[PDB]
Amino acid sequence: TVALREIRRYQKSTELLIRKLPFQRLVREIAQDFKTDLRFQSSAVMALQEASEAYLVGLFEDTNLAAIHAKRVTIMPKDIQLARRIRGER
Amino acid sequence: VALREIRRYQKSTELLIRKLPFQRLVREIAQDFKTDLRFQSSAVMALQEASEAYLVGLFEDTNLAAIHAKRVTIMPKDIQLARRIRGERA
Amino acid sequence: KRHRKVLRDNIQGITKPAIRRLARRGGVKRISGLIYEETRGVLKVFLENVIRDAVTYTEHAKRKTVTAMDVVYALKRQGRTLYGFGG
Amino acid sequence: NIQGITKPAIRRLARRGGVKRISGLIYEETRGVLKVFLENVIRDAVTYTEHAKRKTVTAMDVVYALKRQGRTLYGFGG
Amino acid sequence: RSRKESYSVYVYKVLKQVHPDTGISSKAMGIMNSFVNDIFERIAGEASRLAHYNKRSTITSREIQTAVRLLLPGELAKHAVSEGTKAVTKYTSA
Amino acid sequence: KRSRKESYSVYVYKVLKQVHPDTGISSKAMGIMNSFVNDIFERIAGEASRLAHYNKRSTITSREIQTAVRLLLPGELAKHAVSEGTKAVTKYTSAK
Amino acid sequence: KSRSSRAGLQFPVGRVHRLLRKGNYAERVGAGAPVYMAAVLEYLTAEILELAGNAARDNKKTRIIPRHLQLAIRNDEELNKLLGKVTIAQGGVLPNIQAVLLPK
Amino acid sequence: KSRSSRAGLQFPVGRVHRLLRKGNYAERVGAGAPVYMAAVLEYLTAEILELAGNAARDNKKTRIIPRHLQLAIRNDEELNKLLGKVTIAQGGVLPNIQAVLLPK
Amino acid sequence: MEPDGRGAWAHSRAALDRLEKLLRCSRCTNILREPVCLGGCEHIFCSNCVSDCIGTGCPVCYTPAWIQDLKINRQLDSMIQLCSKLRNLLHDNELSD
Amino acid sequence: ALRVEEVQNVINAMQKILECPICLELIKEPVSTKCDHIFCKFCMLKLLNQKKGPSQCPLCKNDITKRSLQESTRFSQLVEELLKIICAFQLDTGLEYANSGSGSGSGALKRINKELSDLARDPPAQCSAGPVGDDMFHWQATIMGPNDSPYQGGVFFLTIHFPTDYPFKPPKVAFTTRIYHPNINSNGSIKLDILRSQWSPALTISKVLLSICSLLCDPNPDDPLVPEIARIYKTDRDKYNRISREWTQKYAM
DNA sequence: GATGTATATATCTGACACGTGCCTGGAGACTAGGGAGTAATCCCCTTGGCGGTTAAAACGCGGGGGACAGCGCGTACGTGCGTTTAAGCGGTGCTAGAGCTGTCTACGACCAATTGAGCGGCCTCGGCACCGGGATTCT
DNA sequence: AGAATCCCGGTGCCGAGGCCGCTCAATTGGTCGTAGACAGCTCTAGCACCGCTTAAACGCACGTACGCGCTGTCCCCCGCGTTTTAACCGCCAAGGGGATTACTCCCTAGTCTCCAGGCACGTGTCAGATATATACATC
Ligand SMILES: [Zn+2]
Ligand SMILES: [Zn+2]
Ligand SMILES: [Zn+2]
Ligand SMILES: [Zn+2]
Repeated sequence: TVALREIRRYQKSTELLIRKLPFQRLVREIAQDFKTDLRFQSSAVMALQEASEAYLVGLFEDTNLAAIHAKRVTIMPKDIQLARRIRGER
Repeated sequence: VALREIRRYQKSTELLIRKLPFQRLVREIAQDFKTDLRFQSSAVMALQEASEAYLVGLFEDTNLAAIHAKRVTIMPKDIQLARRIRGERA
Repeated sequence: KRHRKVLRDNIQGITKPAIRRLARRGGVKRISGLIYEETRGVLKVFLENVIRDAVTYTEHAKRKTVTAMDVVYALKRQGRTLYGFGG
Repeated sequence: NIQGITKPAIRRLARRGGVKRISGLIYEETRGVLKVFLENVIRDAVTYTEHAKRKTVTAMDVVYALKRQGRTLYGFGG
Repeated sequence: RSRKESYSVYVYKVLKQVHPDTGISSKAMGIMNSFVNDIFERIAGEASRLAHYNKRSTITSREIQTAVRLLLPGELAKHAVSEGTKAVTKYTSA
Repeated sequence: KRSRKESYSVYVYKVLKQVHPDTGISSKAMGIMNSFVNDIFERIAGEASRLAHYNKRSTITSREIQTAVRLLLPGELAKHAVSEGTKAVTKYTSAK
Repeated sequence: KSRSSRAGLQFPVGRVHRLLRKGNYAERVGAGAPVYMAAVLEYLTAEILELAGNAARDNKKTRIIPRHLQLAIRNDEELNKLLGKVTIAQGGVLPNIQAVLLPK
Repeated sequence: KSRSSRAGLQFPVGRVHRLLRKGNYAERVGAGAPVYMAAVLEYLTAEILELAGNAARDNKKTRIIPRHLQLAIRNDEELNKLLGKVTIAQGGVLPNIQAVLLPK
Repeated sequence: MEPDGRGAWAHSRAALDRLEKLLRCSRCTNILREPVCLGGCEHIFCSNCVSDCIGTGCPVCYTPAWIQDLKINRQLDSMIQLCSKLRNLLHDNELSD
Repeated sequence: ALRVEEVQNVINAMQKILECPICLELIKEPVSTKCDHIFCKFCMLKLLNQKKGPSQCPLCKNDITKRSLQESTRFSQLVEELLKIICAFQLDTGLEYANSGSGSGSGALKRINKELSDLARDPPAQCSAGPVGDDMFHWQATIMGPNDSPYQGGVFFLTIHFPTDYPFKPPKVAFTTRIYHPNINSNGSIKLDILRSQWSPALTISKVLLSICSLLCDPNPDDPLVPEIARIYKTDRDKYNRISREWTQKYAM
């Protein structure tokens, strides 16, 4: 019963769901492999974080469809791979 | 039997839809925009090639969806899913 | 004007064997009997989108013939690129 | 270092997406998917920055990087 | 100044003539600025491509009609074109 | 009464022979390669044009083309394309 | 009087003219080109704002926020086809739970 | 000499230059621009033809056909990303049967 | 008929002509039996008038419409039949007394 | 009576044509749509603004949107002149131009009074109906069961209470007798598919009365009024039809 | 009955609606030139219809593999609880580089003049398609 | 032993591979303008740091809604043979629209001059966010 309460509560909101600081750390750890001594505008990090969450949320919406298609409720590694492949090749 | 058929149809480069009935379909649709509209014979060929390529790509994705569901036979439901993820009708 | 237009269910020109062959190329082993109806539906919509644009380009050029170039541009507009008919 | 994206963080994203149940194995896969996405966007964003001979990645560089991948953002001045 | 100009002043005017009871938050305005520039580019983009595809050098209202019909889905184009032709008609007569 | 389209078919032949001196290419296959060249051309010219606007420049130079390639080609394909590009320019510029 | 005034438009026809020229979309830009375009841009702006307005009323608010712009886009199928590749900042998602996940 | 000769390229540096200006991509085109571009077009052309040629040899053919151009692409991860959205006329498909469809 | 009635009778007659005035071109000279309307600008067409708007479009106006935007409005079909019926009914009553 | 009925009928027919699903009078604010019939701006916008998802056209099987609608223009002009003709009509024949459409101008009463007046001239397609006598918002009807039903040959009596916003919002449909059916309450309340998310001005007294017998033909156990019956229909289906038939023979009315 | 969601209010902390003065792109009015608009020629190539051959689609039947509906077993999550964890907030202080301004110069648009690398069509073989028979899969 | 995938040798089709002759577009060299490269400075917004706050995340134990595999029964799909349709080849003619030229003159580019519509900035109201007490609608 809780999952349904949470789905409604989160869909009604707009805030970013990933904690901002640890997200920024991830960005920096990736960025260093392209160029050293890079700096980021604080708004740039937000832009990137927002794009990232939007990507994953959309992916989860499609993944969920794949899961119910298979007549299951729980999201499996198999379901994300399928949804990702069909989308990935478009 | 079907597996041999798959190998042969994947290998060949021939158009799988008969040319005449396809051209009729193109005209049947095209006439809804303008009357007495002509086509270059090459234009129809180009369209047919794109058309077959489109459906084959869709079937490849459809097949994967059915496999995911632990089925071999593809259903209309699987086509709809593939289109839903691709975003053709969403 | 003076066009002997023919209004028919020409979608039926795409028969079971044709769809079956396409599905085989896609690697499908078994096909439900309901697929044939669904597939035709999908194809019609796809063609409508491509043709609509190809015609639109033709109208712009003040031409009465849809050329290979117009089909090709229409496909690019739809986000799909075809090689071999254009230049 | 990717562990910065916590299990609850993933769950929250999944909930917004309408997921009722989550397999515990998805978390590792999800992080993998995210890692790839960011690598692709950042690679492009850095490239734009280098082109301009700047050492700062601006919001506009992220936006352009995303436009090229078919994911346009609004609200960042692009 | 060198800071890029926006359409926030025009978005206000449009809203007031449509839904006068409400205002626009600054963030919402930012979204609208991207929207206008996004659509602007798409239409201008197609108008450019058409000029090349049809071996022409000048973009006129005619090329734009085509570009709009290609970009805006469904019935949206029909209304958009109507407004376009009306504006041109009035402009021409003025 | 002159062609206004032209093609790259003559250059495709030359490149083909350098890689496979004993082979040939059909006219249909040639149509594919010709389109390919124009497709890539447009993509590179397209990104280079965008870079000019995004960076407040009115001129496309070898720098923009180089960047455009890094954006358009994936992975190691880009790595080689850039190398071939810089080599050709260096030789050309020094005239050696 | 301005071009926008003559055309009965709110959008800056004069600016559109400048943008089309500077943007190098073509060697030349016709007099009726920016007029027509401004009308289209304004029309689309009006469509999205009208819907955003209604969204504000639904939430008993008198000010448009990013969420309202997205709810407007997402509910209208036509806009979804046009902006299906666009993410609205702080837009969240359109509420939706599938029947298979609900109580029976 | 020619410009392509000085660069040591097979592609027409001179025509590449003309296209960059004719296509109105920018107000001006740098002298080093068409040379760099020509080199890249050549490189990519060579990569596809080389692989297509290899496909022809495997099938005991001498002349390249559209299917070989496509197979070379489908068998190349770098090219699948580059030309993933491209359809090659009469290319057919890359042979593929899933294990789940086979006898046990 | 009375001073107020006779005025009204003449009005109703004139009103019918004004109702019909709505369907006009250089050739749509009267109320049409099978009028074709174009969405987005009206400009109702004669029985052999729509053929020209299909070929080229409206004169001067030239609305860039598709052939699917052209159709006969059923509501006009019914209203038109009634306006003809009323014309005759009004005239007969005026003649009779 | 100098052929005044004929003049009256033709003029009244003009109004009948230019009349929406809600209004039973000449439309004063007409808008055109994709399909061939005119609606009011106010009436259609209110329908489209309901949270029912995409709405279907109340006068045909096609759909409706806010977009694609345009000033009826020609029809707006017809309305103005037709009103001027009515002015003359009162002097030409001196007759009414409405079937007792003299109720409250808010429409709360005029609409229900006018529909009942028309009902008397043109009763429900497959049944009889009229007023109860308590108010103009309380109607009765007698309906016989269609052949395709366990209720075949049975006859039920209705007591329907209409709201002031009818037919924009659904009426309180009720039977005076309890019927063995998933959608029928022991207190008589009826839950039809058409009375909730599918309710619209499309539905007239004839259609509503027909819908009730249609539901008897094919019950809907999803969110029932009487779960104790709905469970049987949903699971067994045939068991329900047999019991309903036996019940009908004694309690149909 | 026992929790949790919308209701109406007080409070108040930033963000929005408006107004003031500056100046930078807009509009006004004129010349020059070249883009595309019209008329008129004539050459493909599109449409339509003719028959005949015969490959592909359509019908009906056998019967067997796959779909899927129900059963029962096992455990991989979901729910709550309690204990730390570092994410978020505010404030401080340093300094690297983003952006503004001004100067000068490689180098790019443009023109006119020379000429040859590729275009378009014709002559000459040589790589594939396909017939007809054989052996190797391969079920 | 049966039926479908290749190979081997042979003729012949028609595709492409090389060369003739011509001329647009490539190349060269010179003039002048300015857009970009560079140097040089201000002070904006970002980096790293500290300490306190408390919502978020970690880890654990209970037990049960779901996932997984197995059995059994239904039907509707695939393979086969036979009949019928109309897909396709090759041929014929008419004739409608495409691409082409050659002249016209109307529209847009570029030029300066001068002005008020939008920009940055600051002031003062007030709209939404938080938290409390109010009663119902769910679970
Ligand atoms: Zn007419
Ligand atoms: Zn018109
Ligand atoms: Zn009404
Ligand atoms: Zn309708």
